[PDB]
Amino acid sequence: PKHGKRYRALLEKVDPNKIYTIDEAAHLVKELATAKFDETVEVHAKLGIDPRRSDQNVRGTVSLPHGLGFRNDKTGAIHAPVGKASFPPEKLADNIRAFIRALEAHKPEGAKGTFLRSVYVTTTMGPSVRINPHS
Amino acid sequence: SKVCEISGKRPIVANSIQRRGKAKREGGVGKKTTGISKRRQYPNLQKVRVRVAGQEITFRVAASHIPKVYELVERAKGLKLEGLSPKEIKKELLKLL
Amino acid sequence: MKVILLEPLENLGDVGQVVDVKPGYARNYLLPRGLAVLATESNLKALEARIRAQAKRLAERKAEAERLKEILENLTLTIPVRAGETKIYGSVTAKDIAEALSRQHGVTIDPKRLALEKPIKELGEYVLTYKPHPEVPIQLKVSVVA
RNA sequence: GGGGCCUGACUGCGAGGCCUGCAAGCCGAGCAGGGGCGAAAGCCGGGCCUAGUGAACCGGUGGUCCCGUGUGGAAGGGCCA
RNA sequence: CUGGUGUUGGCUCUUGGUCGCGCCUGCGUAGGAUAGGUGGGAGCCUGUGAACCCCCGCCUCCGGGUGGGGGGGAGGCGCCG
RNA sequence: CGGGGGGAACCUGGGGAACUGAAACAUCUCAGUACCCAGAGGAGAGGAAAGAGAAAUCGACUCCCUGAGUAGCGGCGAGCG
RNA sequence: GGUGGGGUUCCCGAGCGGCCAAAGGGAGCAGACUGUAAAUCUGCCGUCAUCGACUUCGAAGGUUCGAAUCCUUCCCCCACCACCA
Ligand SMILES: [Mg+2]
Ligand SMILES: [Mg+2]
Ligand SMILES: [Mg+2]
Ligand SMILES: [Mg+2]
Ligand SMILES: [Mg+2]
Ligand SMILES: [Mg+2]
Ligand SMILES: [Mg+2]
Ligand SMILES: [Mg+2]
Ligand SMILES: [Mg+2]
Ligand SMILES: [Mg+2]
Ligand SMILES: [Mg+2]
Ligand SMILES: [Mg+2]
Ligand SMILES: [Mg+2]
Ligand SMILES: [Mg+2]
Ligand SMILES: [Mg+2]
Ligand SMILES: [Mg+2]
Ligand SMILES: [Mg+2]
Ligand SMILES: [Mg+2]
Ligand SMILES: [Mg+2]
Ligand SMILES: [Mg+2]
Ligand SMILES: [Mg+2]
Ligand SMILES: [Mg+2]
Ligand SMILES: [Mg+2]
Ligand SMILES: [Mg+2]
Ligand SMILES: [Mg+2]
Ligand SMILES: [Mg+2]
Ligand SMILES: [Mg+2]
Ligand SMILES: [Mg+2]
Ligand SMILES: [Mg+2]
Ligand SMILES: [Mg+2]
Ligand SMILES: [Mg+2]
Ligand SMILES: [Mg+2]
Ligand SMILES: [Mg+2]
Repeated sequence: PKHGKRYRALLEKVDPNKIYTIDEAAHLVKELATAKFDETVEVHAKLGIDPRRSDQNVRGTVSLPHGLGFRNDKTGAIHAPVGKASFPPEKLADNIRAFIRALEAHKPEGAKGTFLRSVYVTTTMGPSVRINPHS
Repeated sequence: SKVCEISGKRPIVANSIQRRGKAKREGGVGKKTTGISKRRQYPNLQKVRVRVAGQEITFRVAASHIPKVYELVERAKGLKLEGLSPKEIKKELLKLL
Repeated sequence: MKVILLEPLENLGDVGQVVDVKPGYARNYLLPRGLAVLATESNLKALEARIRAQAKRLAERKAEAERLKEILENLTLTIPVRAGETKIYGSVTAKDIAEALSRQHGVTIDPKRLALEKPIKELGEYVLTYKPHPEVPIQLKVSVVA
């Protein structure tokens, strides 16, 4: 297999067809860490911009509410750390809603079409969880 | 008679308008007519052969109403006779009123 | 275009089903060949009628089937034969067992529904199984001095 | 003809006249606002002057806010350029 | 004359579009490198069968990339350089 | 049992011009006029709101007056209304 | 007025992100071959110039480690469509 049975176990936990709430997500992401040390949790989004242009970029700095304990690439996706997998389910939910509303701020005018096209909450070694960034 | 034996649709008279120029809606000065003339529109009339009693009965119909011809065979009870007719199906068996 | 099927069609559907087909196929093939009929509410009602009169008279079968079955698992049929010992001179056939009901206990069975498969010779405790469709074992003992 | 500053090739108007069939064309002091050059008086609303031009209709575009088909909008007009 | 569509149906083979999901896709000798981008990341992956020879696919800058069954039966990558 | 054909004009329905006007002419006008056809009948048609249209409003249809040459319509022309 | 194309060494012309002096054709210069003209063939060929170094791809900026390539705009040509009171 491309993944160990350690991961294969995690691939039965998610129906990627379902669009989860962050609240559904932040809780179900705790079953998503089989790694023997503490995983890091990531929030990914593909963006409504054409990055090839100078004026369509998204970058800033962020201090996450619950502390550590972002910029777009050239393909228009974006990634930053929201925290650690050790954080409590409610301490993740506020850090997810922290990054989501953080990006919306930075929307360039020339952004054509929806700013968050897809948002997947994942973990460092985890599968993809298709979620609703608006919940 | 280019006419529907079910609906009664018959040819109608329609003008044919030759328009030129750019719509005002599209920021042109607006359209002009370079001609209007009469023409007919026909009903899209088609044959339907249907077997009722022992007999083969043919309707001239608007394609629109072709189903009705088949609902019309669906009430079939009292004719063992002929020809002819029936077409005793027809108007009386249509709405009866 | 929805049509009621009058025979099984090798995909499409099989009898009595409502399958939806191209009106061309319907009007110029199926209908005129009797292989189908229109899904009219009048004819969608006729089907639904005749759907009920099947699964009714099929609970008429099971009516007096598991009815009778429940009377014949609670009965033992004793037939006397001239046995000598453990070999009957005569034999008990299905048609016999039949008369052994119509006489003793006053009940009638097929007999052709018995599943004896060649006549009983000799004796003992017997259990055969009866019919139509899910059904009953009968218990009859062949005994001596007739 | 040369040079230094500047951009009045302003906005709001306009006494009164030239011309004149109409429509148009033309000249214009002077007020207000805000400016430019000059120490100042003052000049400046294009160019020594007389040609370099085209009614109205229909549309484009930028405004502004005026109308907005029961009511809020909108659609679409108007007004100004 | 002609495109669409009605009348107008059965069975097929063949494709193009797009959306989705699964999966591979990529090289300056230069970092030992035969590295698509950016996150997170020193750690996982594994005797639920590894390095590796052996047939086998397809790709190939022909080096390798690289799956398919197994013989195979504990190792192999990474920070560290 | 009924139809058929006729009737001055009037009526409805199916069809439907052109001169002319625009001081040319094509949209537009003449005009749904003339005329042809079918039919009704002493009339014919229409008629009892899937209506008006700004009022918590009117209340079938026809006809007259008025609203009104208004609202509009319009090579925004002639002109229609 | 719109959409689609383009712009490159003297003319043409492809044109690539892992650098391409940037393929090639022709012209031109120098070479061999010579009845004439040519054909064929060799080097020169953005430039300084010594390897190699330095500009350069319509223009200005920008992306990036990297621009003849991607991007915003400007500009001009080609093309096609539409419109005109
Ligand atoms: Mg037409
Ligand atoms: Mg037919
Ligand atoms: Mg229709
Ligand atoms: Mg239809
Ligand atoms: Mg169809
Ligand atoms: Mg005056
Ligand atoms: Mg003043
Ligand atoms: Mg001064
Ligand atoms: Mg003055
Ligand atoms: Mg005019
Ligand atoms: Mg208002
Ligand atoms: Mg309204
Ligand atoms: Mg309104
Ligand atoms: Mg408006
Ligand atoms: Mg990579
Ligand atoms: Mg009569
Ligand atoms: Mg008469
Ligand atoms: Mg008429
Ligand atoms: Mg008629
Ligand atoms: Mg008439
Ligand atoms: Mg005329
Ligand atoms: Mg004329
Ligand atoms: Mg005239
Ligand atoms: Mg005249
Ligand atoms: Mg004339
Ligand atoms: Mg008229
Ligand atoms: Mg008559
Ligand atoms: Mg009357
Ligand atoms: Mg009447
Ligand atoms: Mg009536
Ligand atoms: Mg009129
Ligand atoms: Mg010579
Ligand atoms: Mg010689």
